[PDB]
Amino acid sequence: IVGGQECKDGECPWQALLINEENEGFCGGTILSEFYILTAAHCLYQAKRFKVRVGDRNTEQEEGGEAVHEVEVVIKHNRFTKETYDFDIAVLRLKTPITFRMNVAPACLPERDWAESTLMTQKTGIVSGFGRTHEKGEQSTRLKMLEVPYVDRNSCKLSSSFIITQNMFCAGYDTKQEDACQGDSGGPHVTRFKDTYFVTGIVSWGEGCARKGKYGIYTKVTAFLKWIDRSMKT
Amino acid sequence: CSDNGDCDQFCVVCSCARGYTLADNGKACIPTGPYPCGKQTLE
Ligand SMILES: O=C(Nc1ccc(Cl)cn1)[C@H]1CN(CC(F)F)C[C@@H]1C(=O)Nc1ccc(-n2ccccc2=O)cc1F
Ligand SMILES: [Ca+2]
Ligand code: NA
Repeated sequence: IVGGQECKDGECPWQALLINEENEGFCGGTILSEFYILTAAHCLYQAKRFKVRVGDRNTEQEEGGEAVHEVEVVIKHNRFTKETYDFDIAVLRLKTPITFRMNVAPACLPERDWAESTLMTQKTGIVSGFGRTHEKGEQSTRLKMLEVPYVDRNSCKLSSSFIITQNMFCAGYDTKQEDACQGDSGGPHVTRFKDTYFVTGIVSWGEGCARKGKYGIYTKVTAFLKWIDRSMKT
Repeated sequence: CSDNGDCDQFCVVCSCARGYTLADNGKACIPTGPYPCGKQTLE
């Protein structure tokens, strides 16, 4: 996260962190239930073997509530390709169930049609993660969050070197130096409706981070609500 | 439906995400446990 703030205790409880054999974070995830994590399909290419850490806010301090889970099943969208970065979604089934607690709770999955008309039409969402604090810099040891405005699809297509598909959406700022960055990849984008947070995006890609004239690109979760439902039931 | 048909969550006919039940008003959503989805946690 470039800009933004550190998550306070209990503020980003649906954040998950994918850790490699070095015990290093390389991607985020969203807790969907006691057994399921939502992530980006592109994250699966980074480490052959990985685990999931929940409840962490500081990667340098082992604090109460942190727990590690092994992944039992990886469900990657069969249409994902690095050529287009389209269909950038995967669901992970954990071997053991997560115990919900302080800093560990799921984001809500919305109903499709309602989400298209009611959530995707809100002004902003919140992106969070342990990713780079600058395009050229290091990953954050602290969990950060950032409020990002939804960006018009056509303004985003004009700004982009690459095709923006209907399975994507854009969020962020044109020149303000705030955005998600590499390492937040796979992590949550949530939208508040009244007093509840619904998962609306997956951190997917961007041309650098917080670049002037460039936006953050997210997988559009509404496009995959049936897919997610089937994956959580298989 | 939409002032969201006065609903707290989905939609005039309301509904809520898993881990909530629709209140007696038929417009509000009540958590069924201590860690319902989409709520920030408190000590
Ligand atoms: O992760 C990134 N930025 C970022 C910023 C905001 C959000 Cl929300 C998410 N990610 C950037 C920064 N990182 C460098 C440093 F910050 F680490 C390299 C990475 C990249 O070039 N991605 C990247 C760029 C383009 C494509 N892409 C898109 C469409 C078709 C083909 C294609 O390759 C795929 C990518 F992953
Ligand atoms: Ca920690
Ligand atoms: Na920008």
